[PDB]
Amino acid sequence: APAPFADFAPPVRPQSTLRRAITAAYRRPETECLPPLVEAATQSKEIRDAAASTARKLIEALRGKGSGVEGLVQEYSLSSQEGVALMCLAEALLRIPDTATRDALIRDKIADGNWKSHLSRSLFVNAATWGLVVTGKLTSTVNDRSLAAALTRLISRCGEPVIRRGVDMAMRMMGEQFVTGETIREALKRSKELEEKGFSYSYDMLGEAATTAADAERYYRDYESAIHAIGKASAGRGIYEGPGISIKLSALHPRYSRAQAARVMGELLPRVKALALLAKNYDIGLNIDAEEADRLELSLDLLEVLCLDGDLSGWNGMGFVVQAYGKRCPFVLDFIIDLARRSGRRIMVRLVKGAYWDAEIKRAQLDGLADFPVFTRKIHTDVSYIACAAKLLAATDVVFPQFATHNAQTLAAIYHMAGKDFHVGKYEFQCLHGMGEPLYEEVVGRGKLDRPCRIYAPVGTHETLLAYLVRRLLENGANSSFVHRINDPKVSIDELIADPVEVVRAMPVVGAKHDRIALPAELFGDARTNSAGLDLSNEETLASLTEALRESAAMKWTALPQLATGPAAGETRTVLNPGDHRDVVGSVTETSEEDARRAVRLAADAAPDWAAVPPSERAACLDRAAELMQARMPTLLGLIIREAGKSALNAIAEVREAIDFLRYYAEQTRRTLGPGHGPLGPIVCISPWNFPLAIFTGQIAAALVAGNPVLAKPAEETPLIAAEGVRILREAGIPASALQLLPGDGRVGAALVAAAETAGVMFTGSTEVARLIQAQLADRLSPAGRPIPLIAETGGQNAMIVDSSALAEQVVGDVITSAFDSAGQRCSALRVLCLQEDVADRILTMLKGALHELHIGRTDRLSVDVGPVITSEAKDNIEKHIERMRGLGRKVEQIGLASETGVGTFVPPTIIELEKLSDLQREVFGPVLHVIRYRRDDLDRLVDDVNATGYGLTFGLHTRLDETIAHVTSRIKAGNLYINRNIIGAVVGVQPFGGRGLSGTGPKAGGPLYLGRLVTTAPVPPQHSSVHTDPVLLDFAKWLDGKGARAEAEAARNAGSSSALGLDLELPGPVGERNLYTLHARGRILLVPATESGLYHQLAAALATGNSVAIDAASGLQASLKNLPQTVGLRVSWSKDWAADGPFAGALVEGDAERIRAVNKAIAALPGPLLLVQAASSGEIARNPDAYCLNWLVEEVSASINTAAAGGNASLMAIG
Ligand SMILES: Cc1cc2nc3c(=O)[nH]c(=O)nc-3n(C[C@H](O)[C@H](O)[C@H](O)COP(=O)(O)OP(=O)(O)OC[C@H]3O[C@@H](n4cnc5c(N)ncnc54)[C@H](O)[C@@H]3O)c2cc1C
Ligand SMILES: O=C(O)[C@H]1CCCN1
Ligand SMILES: O=C(O)[C@H]1CCCN1
Repeated sequence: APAPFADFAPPVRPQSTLRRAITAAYRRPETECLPPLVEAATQSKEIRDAAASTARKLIEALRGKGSGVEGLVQEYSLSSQEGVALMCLAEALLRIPDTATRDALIRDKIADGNWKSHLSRSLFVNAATWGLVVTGKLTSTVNDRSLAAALTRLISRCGEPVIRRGVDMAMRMMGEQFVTGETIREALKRSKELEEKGFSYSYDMLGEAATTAADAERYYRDYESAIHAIGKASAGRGIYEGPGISIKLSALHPRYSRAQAARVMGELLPRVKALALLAKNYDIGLNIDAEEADRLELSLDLLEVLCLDGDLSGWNGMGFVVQAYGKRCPFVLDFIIDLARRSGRRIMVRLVKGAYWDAEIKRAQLDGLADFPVFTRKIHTDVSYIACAAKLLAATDVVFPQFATHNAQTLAAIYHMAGKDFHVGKYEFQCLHGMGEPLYEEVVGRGKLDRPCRIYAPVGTHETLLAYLVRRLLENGANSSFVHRINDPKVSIDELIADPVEVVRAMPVVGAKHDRIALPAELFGDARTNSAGLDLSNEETLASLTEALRESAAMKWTALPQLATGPAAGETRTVLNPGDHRDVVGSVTETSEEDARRAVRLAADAAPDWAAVPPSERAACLDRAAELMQARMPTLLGLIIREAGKSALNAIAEVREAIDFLRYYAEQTRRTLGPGHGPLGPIVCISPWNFPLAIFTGQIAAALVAGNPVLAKPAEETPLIAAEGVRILREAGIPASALQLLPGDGRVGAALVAAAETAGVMFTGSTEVARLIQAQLADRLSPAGRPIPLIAETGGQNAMIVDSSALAEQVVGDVITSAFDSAGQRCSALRVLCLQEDVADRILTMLKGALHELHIGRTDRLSVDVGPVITSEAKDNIEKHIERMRGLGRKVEQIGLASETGVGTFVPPTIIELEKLSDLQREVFGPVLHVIRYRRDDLDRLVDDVNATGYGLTFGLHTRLDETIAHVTSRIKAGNLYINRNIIGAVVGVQPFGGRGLSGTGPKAGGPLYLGRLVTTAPVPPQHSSVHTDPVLLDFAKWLDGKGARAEAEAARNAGSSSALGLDLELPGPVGERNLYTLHARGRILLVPATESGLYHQLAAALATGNSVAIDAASGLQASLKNLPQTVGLRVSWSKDWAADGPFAGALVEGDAERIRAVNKAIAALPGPLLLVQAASSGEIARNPDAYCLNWLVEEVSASINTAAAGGNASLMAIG
């Protein structure tokens, strides 16, 4: 067998001193980056005065010489929404290729009546883009009902003339302004005018982010054909006077990433070389555009090989972008200048500020990394730019600097920095087509500054230009953007010519982080410290992780029955790597049923001593354990990789989740628990193999910090990481008597659950095992005669709905991740993709293409995307399903598996096309995506279909349309909703995780109601209240008063006020996301009363929390509820046969102890969901107004909305 981690992530090449200085700066603190940039960018007082004068002169020219859209809005008195709607209509009309056909539709159909009847795809799919054009503001989703009303209004008001003006306007903008031309030939024809004036061109073919091999091939042949046209047109003018091309490496390969570095060097590089050879033959420039920060250093390896490749010698046209908003920029320049010296190639270096800023902020926060790879104050980027220009200007003999900027202050600084000696070929400026020409017409030419400018010229169809136009608009359209500020009359020219170098120098703290951007560690402020991740694009990190992972694999991992009295003897067997059964990970000694029973008794004995540790100190143990897990993360990664079969990426996220659970439950403890919140007693924690550290730790930590001693029964498959979690918790101060580890199979779990002193059970696993546990617990009562609490999380049949407004590339990436990450072994994994019929074939084609780019194998290589499934039995169960579907004639797409997978248990990622959602009749816990199609008019029926399964865990929706968001999210019944992003990796305290129905009992893990289920008297969670009063509750209280039941009416009004139904919160989290948490009704609650007053109290509790009820007809209490108001009657039914009248969402039971036990067994016998049952005696109802706790009669819903999905972050446009 191959040695573990011997090939984890070797770099493309040994890292030179220059390359290592780049990596060293990746996330350097901002206060450390700025001082050397300030020094490098310093210029004399005389030069600064001259530069300020030149900048003022340029800005006065810019301001001395009204957009088309603004004139259109003015002429027709359009509101903003009308302007946006008009541009959307224009865009749609321009999708009609024949001019005479389009004009006939406008005259005969659009102008005179309903446009809706004439134009499967919303008119307003791209309204966020047109919103930026019309208003300058980015709104991430589209209010399509507002736009529809506006379009009707403006057409009914102004008719064909306004439609014609909109069409002509959109036609000009999309054919001449956002692009230089639709085709390279058209673009070239339109370039002669400014070339004759002294401009040059570099054509941007607008391709990026290939998703499939076919995409990458299409972008390749597009580049090749453009180079021929550009080279023919250049006609020997050379690389400075003549035109060139720009390419994006992400366009040329579907897996352009550090994780796939070997594929990039083997497959992407020869494609770039072939394009460069063609550029060399025509002697034109070929520029490599710069993209996301985690692609910078990878691109250097391609640049290095290309510049050293003798087949390309004699040609100085190779170019390369460096982004001055990046902390590595000067060190990258040092590397490039040296590469130019070694190779003798005069590398064309385009210095830009950078196009991906808000995405870099979000990504670093999501990944919990040490700092950002970009600056956070715009002025820091400006100083960086000028500092890097100084470095480039000192090396014009070996590189060709190209200063791409629309900022007249930046321009003037560099123009004077470069001095008096100039010749074409020394350096140039650059600008964007349709944006920079007003400024650079004051620069180019002997009558101006006599410096050349190359126009970066987009080329593409309407579809191509619209795909990432938002990101392009934000380059010059944010509050701190020069172009935005020059168009703001409230900004003086003096403000615009302010010298960023001197402003930064005089700051109290030079280089301070922006005050309004949280470091990833500080996302939650004073509440708790965010867990920290690891940057798998950082060579230093990969190198250190490689050694730590190797060392982890040499360790003799063990797991033992750890009782309160010490380790216990038992049957010992090895633990095998699921990706390679030859790889022995460790040894587990499993627990006898006798010792499991003994462990519960020991935990009961020790319960008072643990409950007496004050809550703040119990929370301090959790915080200490979180620190230990953070420090141990590399070793924990190795164990999770080898024992549980996970990728490094998923193992990092899992250790983060464990750390977050510990810190979250610690903080929630400090916010809530007091002397009156007594523990339940011994809690049995049964954890799954798919999150063998995170959910293991989460359940145990919550029970411990709530004051309960814990019996920890890890999954049979994954005992070693459990034993390590216990070692850490004990090292952090949890006493051995408070946390006992019982490895073994389900007999151990069953022995623990059945033990008389077990006071509560926390289970995450299959529905069938949860149901067996429920039946066990229904035999028992607490010493107080009350049901044993069960928290059971049990998976789902998770769907994602995609309509024709979603961006296919985004969908496919989110589907590939949601369905096949962790081999589909997440409970949150995407199981059914639902595609609107009109886009289903294109998305399916792209999805299948992306599927075949996945690398399946043993997960001790960074390049592996999908690892093994956990066991041979899991494998066999999944495969049986796939073959059953195949045998029914369903189309099945599968990746081929390499021969090396035979030593482990692997299922290839699979796509199965179904006719209807009901064709899927069992949860298939593997990498198996089912795809159905739906007509848009049947959307509401589809949501019914999703709900009808009875599950309700995770759910995804991809749409830009507010009406569709409102409709779907109001009708779906699931606990974790995700809008325009993947549906996996719920984040503790941000997406509290847990569902309803067949998916679980709740309360949500990583949410504020969790600890309260683990004590006998629940506290009031932080922020847990609602000002809204259920109106049916109010009608019931009035009915009670009319009947003379004045005590119960008062109790009803109190329940109405105490209810947190209607709670609606936004939780702190990363930028570019809105994370919402809301309390809803659970559904229909089964009421099993014994007395009239008990029934009234039960009804008050259920109604106050928004529920309907089914009242047990065998109570004989029908006469107690005569003449109900119709509003209340609508919510009330009587049930003789509880099994026929379900599913229920919870239950309230009244009776003595044996009545409660009998009803509990009867409820456990109901098919379907495990009900969260609350029981009370008649006397308890009389004595305790909280006898039925309202916490457990509401349903928690988490919704995470990717607000950056339109292409950028509106909120961050204000942050500079
Ligand atoms: C010819 C040309 C080629 C280009 N090629 C590329 C490319 O290959 N790769 C690429 O990434 N982009 C590219 N760009 C875009 C460029 O990087 C800028 O995003 C854009 O041109 C605006 O910058 P500026 O100097 O024109 O104007 P400015 O208004 O001076 O600068 C705006 C820039 O400031 C930065 N910024 C804004 N807010 C903050 C903040 N809070 N903290 C730190 N920095 C901030 C951003 O980078 C933003 O774009 C190119 C631009 C041009 C004109
Ligand atoms: O599992 C164990 O026994 C200890 C020793 C090796 C690493 N953890
Ligand atoms: O996979 C997820 O979404 C999170 C929630 C459950 C455990 N990890």
